[PDB]
Amino acid sequence: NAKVAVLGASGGIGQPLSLLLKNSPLVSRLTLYDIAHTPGVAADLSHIETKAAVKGYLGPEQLPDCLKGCDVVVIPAGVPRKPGMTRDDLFNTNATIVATLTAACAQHCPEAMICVIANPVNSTIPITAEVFKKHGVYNPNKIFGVTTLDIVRANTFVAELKGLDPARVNVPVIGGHAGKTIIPLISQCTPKVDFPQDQLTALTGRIQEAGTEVVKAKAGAGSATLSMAYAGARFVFSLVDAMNGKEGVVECSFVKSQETECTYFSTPLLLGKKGIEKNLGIGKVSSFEEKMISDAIPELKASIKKGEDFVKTL
Amino acid sequence: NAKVAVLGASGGIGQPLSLLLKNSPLVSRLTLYDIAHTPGVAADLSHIETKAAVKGYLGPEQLPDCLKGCDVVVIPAGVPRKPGMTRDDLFNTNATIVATLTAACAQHCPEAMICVIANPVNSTIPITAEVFKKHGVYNPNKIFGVTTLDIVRANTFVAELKGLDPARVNVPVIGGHAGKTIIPLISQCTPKVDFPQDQLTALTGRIQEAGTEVVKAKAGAGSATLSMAYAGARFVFSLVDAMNGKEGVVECSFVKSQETECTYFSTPLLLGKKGIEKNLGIGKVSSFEEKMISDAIPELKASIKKGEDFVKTL
Amino acid sequence: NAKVAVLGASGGIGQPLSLLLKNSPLVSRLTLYDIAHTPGVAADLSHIETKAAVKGYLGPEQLPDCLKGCDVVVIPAGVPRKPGMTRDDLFNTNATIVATLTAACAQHCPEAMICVIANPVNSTIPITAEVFKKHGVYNPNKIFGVTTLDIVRANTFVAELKGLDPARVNVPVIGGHAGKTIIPLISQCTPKVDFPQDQLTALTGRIQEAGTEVVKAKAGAGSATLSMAYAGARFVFSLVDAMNGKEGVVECSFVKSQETECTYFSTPLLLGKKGIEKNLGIGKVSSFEEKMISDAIPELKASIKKGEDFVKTL
Amino acid sequence: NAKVAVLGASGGIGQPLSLLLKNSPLVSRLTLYDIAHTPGVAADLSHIETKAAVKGYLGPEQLPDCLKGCDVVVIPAGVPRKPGMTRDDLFNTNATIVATLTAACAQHCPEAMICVIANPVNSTIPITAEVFKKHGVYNPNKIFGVTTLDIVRANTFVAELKGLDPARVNVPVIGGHAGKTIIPLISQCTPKVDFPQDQLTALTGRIQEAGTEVVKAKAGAGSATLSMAYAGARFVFSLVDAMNGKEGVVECSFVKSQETECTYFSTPLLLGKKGIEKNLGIGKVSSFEEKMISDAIPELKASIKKGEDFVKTL
Ligand SMILES: NC(=O)c1ccc[n+]([C@@H]2O[C@H](COP(=O)([O-])OP(=O)(O)OC[C@H]3O[C@@H](n4cnc5c(N)ncnc54)[C@H](O)[C@@H]3O)[C@@H](O)[C@H]2O)c1
Ligand SMILES: NC(=O)c1ccc[n+]([C@@H]2O[C@H](COP(=O)([O-])OP(=O)(O)OC[C@H]3O[C@@H](n4cnc5c(N)ncnc54)[C@H](O)[C@@H]3O)[C@@H](O)[C@H]2O)c1
Ligand SMILES: NC(=O)c1ccc[n+]([C@@H]2O[C@H](COP(=O)([O-])OP(=O)(O)OC[C@H]3O[C@@H](n4cnc5c(N)ncnc54)[C@H](O)[C@@H]3O)[C@@H](O)[C@H]2O)c1
Ligand SMILES: NC(=O)c1ccc[n+]([C@@H]2O[C@H](COP(=O)([O-])OP(=O)(O)OC[C@H]3O[C@@H](n4cnc5c(N)ncnc54)[C@H](O)[C@@H]3O)[C@@H](O)[C@H]2O)c1
Repeated sequence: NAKVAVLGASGGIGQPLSLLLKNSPLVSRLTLYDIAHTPGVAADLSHIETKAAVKGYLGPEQLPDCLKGCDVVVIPAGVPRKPGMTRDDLFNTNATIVATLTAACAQHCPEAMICVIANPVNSTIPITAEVFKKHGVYNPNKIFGVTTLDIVRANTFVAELKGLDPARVNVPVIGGHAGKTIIPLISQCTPKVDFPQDQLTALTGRIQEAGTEVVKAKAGAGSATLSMAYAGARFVFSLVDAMNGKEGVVECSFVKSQETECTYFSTPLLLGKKGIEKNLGIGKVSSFEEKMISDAIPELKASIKKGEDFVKTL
Repeated sequence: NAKVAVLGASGGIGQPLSLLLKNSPLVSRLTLYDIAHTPGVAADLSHIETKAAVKGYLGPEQLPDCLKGCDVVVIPAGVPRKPGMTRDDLFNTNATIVATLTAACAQHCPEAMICVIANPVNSTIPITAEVFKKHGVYNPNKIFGVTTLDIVRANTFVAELKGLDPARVNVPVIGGHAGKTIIPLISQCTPKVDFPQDQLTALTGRIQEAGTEVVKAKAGAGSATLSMAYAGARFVFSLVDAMNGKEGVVECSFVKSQETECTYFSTPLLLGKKGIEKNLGIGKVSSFEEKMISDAIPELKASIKKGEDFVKTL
Repeated sequence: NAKVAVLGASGGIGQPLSLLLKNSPLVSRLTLYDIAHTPGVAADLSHIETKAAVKGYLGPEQLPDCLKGCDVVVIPAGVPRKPGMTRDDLFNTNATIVATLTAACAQHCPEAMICVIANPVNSTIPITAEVFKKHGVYNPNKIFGVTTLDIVRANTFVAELKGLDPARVNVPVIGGHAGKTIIPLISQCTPKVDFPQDQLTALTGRIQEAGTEVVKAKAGAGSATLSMAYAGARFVFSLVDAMNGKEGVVECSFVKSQETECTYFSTPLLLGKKGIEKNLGIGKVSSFEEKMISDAIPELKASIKKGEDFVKTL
Repeated sequence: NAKVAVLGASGGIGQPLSLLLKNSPLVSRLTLYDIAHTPGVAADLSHIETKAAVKGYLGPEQLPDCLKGCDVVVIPAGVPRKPGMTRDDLFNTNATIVATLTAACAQHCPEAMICVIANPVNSTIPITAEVFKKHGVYNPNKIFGVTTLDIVRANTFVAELKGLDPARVNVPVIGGHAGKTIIPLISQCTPKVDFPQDQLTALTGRIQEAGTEVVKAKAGAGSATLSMAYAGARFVFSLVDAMNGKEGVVECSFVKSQETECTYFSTPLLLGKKGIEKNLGIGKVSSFEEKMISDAIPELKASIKKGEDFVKTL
């Protein structure tokens, strides 16, 4: 029954993400939007033997037709990192992209769940919320910064070191999605795992800089796309199941938060029919994890304020 | 715990195909090969929280290490069509690519299931077979021209016309993978469907030209990639299920055949632990379908000889 | 003075060709046409400190505006070779592109000089001529297959071997533009040069296979672009100079001919105000060269017929 | 004659720049360097009928061989802007690229003229100087930030508005190559021109944002390439002419300067056999122009410090 729009469907993330959505029985209609190539991408995907009806839309003229009646909107639309850059370096391009696309969402599908993949997530969620406020349809239970890839990485790396099946592993990751703002709560990992402090520090750093590690590995050919398609699909599926009344669906996501000093913050969230059913908070943490939370807050606030400031200028 | 190799893993089909394989609990090891970008694609995929060990390989020296111990090899390696071109127009580039890569398979994983995606399939499978013969390891029950996208398309188009769930539709498609050699056996469709003639003729033509319609829709930006990834993955999973002893696994594929005077031909195949368990043949068809088979034969034989001749000039 | 349209201006040849045209004092108006990116290319070029006014057009709806009042139309529009392919392998894509674009020329600027770059030149010129005939505006003095790169290459290769300045060297090249149809008349080279037959044979083959050499050096990243822009520019400048009344302007070009049994053939042409002033013919040649001409005719006639037959099916 | 190296020769600027350099009688040896595609680009260019010997080099191992014996080195190597970005947003990628490539220059052709195209020029020239200083081979007369495109643009826009031939317009542009630091001295334009203030501010705005204008018009497909190749070629030709003793050659360029409080600044430079013969200074300007200079200092200083501070962390 779910109608899902992918804004930026023709890109590195957008195409495999759209493939995973098309493959799912949770999706009945898939609308694809981009400024280039969408008709070809949609034609391609429309041949797949699943029930989701696929349609491609090209350029701002066809954006309203893409968004009409949407339950979920996922937004990988943006520009990726080159080696050396921070996610923040992308602000001046993606801020405008996110502001433009979310403005269309506020106008044409204000009740949809808005899932922002476009970086820097720490600032693009603040932008999304302010754009919705300006249009008078701000619902903080329906706006999500997709940080799922951090959790997915943490699970993989913990499983590698301990020789576990990654599907059996769950590591809560909190804070935001940039360098030190990525805080993996290894103390809260299921199953219980014990690492020496030096291993834990390297593991923590490995998780924090994993995006940069992939950017380096690609050597100028973009950033994480396939693993991000996986994580984005995972988050959308969790959300859609929750919207269909499945109980106990928990995902971490960068959202409007009162858990800390920061106006936006990522914690585990009980999802449901209203979107965010309950923010489960940070919970019990180690001293090591407590310090990381403290050290990250200054950056998060700066990133939050930057996105808010940007929206003032429009 | 299938070990799967993808040759051409950095390309348009290769990347989404590798994602789908990595996502599957049927795969324990995923080895990726290409002439460029493999390390970045593998790094990307290795972060996904599934059990499959991913490694990327790059350049001639590393190709043997990518292939050793594989149960299945998929080869999308090759150049794609531009609008106007036939798949046959790709021959003079892709013949050498398929010959080289299948020679490496014959040397380093002769017992694997060889799944050729590279076009024109009607000639590249004969190439593959002749290359394996030269190395004295030709097993016709383990070499497959992947025609699965034709069936996937037929299922979707039949489902759309009748208002059915395409998950429940299964259309046998026989012959080859080029224009008029693609013969959808609508008379053998399950569930049985009765179409008025004008719909049946349009349906048949749509299935035959589907690849060209995607090429035209992409306007120079390649051919079907996401739906081909889906179809390739489906075929590998069918192969793996059969290898694990699942009974009644049937797929159409362009293989060594005695069904017609064409030495290679696509029919439904019962798959087993050693590849093709039993060629189920053409079966009973309509007069319309019989005519299409007769009309397909001259082209198929020409594409076959073309592939064979190429190997004899080396 | 001259108004020049470039059809396929966003491509590998198109962009640098357009750069060289924009840089020229012979050009006062430069219209650029493609199916993508033309606006950005024109904006780029419009900033250059020369008099030529640049305008970019996008899509068939805008093709008449681009063509109106043109003195010369250059057509690099098409698709390039990958390693292994012949120029003839491009036929099925480029035949339709050339037929479509030259039909628009016939309608909107029938008086213009039509310079065809798109391959295979041995077929695309016949196609161009037949399209103009169907519109009833055929002028054999104004339709040119651009072979100029063959002359340029011959000049360079002869100059390297004799330690000469390639600017001082002129080698007539006749026949067509593919494989052994490329016939460099080394016996007519100015300055006079002597090679023993073994060197001459090697030099001749190098000139013939030079296009394939570049395709293979680019390893899938296209064919000759920059040197073709140079050759394309040179031919257009010769044509405009001749149109401005300059005397003794001679260029080889594949055109409607009666110098052989081939209805199209490349020989040195004296250019004038109305296009071809006089075909200077083959002239006196060696037995080596005479033999090459005789052996080339069957391929040329087959390529010519193929182009003619294509237009008959429109 | 001049031995010129192009570092980043396979890119959007690099290829047509190399074409222009190959076409010139001033160049005797053209060495092309990149991390990809150079052998194909060199093959392509080597067929052009001019005397310049063209060689391609690939990967940091061959970089010393590309630089040895060079008189001039031009460096477009780097990443370009996407719409919305400033040139400074490129710093965290391009800084390391320039530092690496200029370190190789300092090691292998310390006596050569170094022309940096890579952005942001306001920081990358300071990086080049400090890198040369670290190797003890700093010569401020030989290091040039290519701002030439600003002058070319100014000339075109002035000529447009005043119905002049842009080839005989000369507008000095001073300061730097980023937004408000681009300061066109319309008061010093030859021939003399006068605009109403509202027009002059519009003209000045146009020149300053001209780079963004092209970036936006290309809509994600890169930045100015063809006009930059023209501008880079012009500057190299001016520089090579002056090295051959041609007199009266003047170009604006971002260089080590003491005309203002900024350590680096762009002013008209008389070029000579040793590089900079004389810095011709800012000269007499209007109060409008003086205000802009004053407004630009803080930004210029910041960009300079950024570049300097980067090299101090190596
Ligand atoms: N949330 C995460 O953990 C996470 C992970 C990976 C990547 N990302 C971010 O996702 C974004 C997309 O990355 P990618 O690899 O797909 O880049 P990409 O360039 O491959 O694809 C981006 C797509 O966005 C489209 N687009 C750009 N502007 C648009 C517009 N104004 N309207 C419609 N479409 C537009 C482009 O045309 C392109 O098709 C980047 O900002 C990247 O940093 C986030
Ligand atoms: N079986 C089918 O029905 C079917 C379906 C779709 C596409 N195809 C064919 O699949 C092929 C690839 O299509 P695509 O869309 O992925 O094209 P693509 O250009 O996106 O990718 C092709 C990949 O092949 C790789 N490659 C080329 N030569 C190689 C070599 N020698 N060794 C290793 N890798 C090499 C390239 O690096 C590239 O990554 C084409 O020939 C296309 O026609 C077949
Ligand atoms: N005459 C010669 O000796 C000679 C020399 C070199 C190349 N060529 C031929 O020139 C052609 C172009 O080569 P390239 O390297 O520029 O290829 P390219 O792909 O880089 O560029 C071709 C351009 O043509 C455009 N195009 C395609 N279809 C079009 C259409 N229908 N309408 C308008 N534009 C269209 C494309 O969009 C692209 O911008 C090739 O066929 C090549 O074989 C001929
Ligand atoms: N000086 C100016 O006024 C001016 C004007 C235009 C563009 N630029 C800058 O020029 C740079 C290149 O622009 P472009 O449009 O050609 O971009 P492009 O991406 O088309 O070209 C990039 C080229 O640099 C190469 N490269 C990247 N890293 C390299 C390395 N480490 N070593 C060798 N080569 C490397 C790439 O392989 C590619 O060939 C950009 O930074 C752009 O902002 C400056």
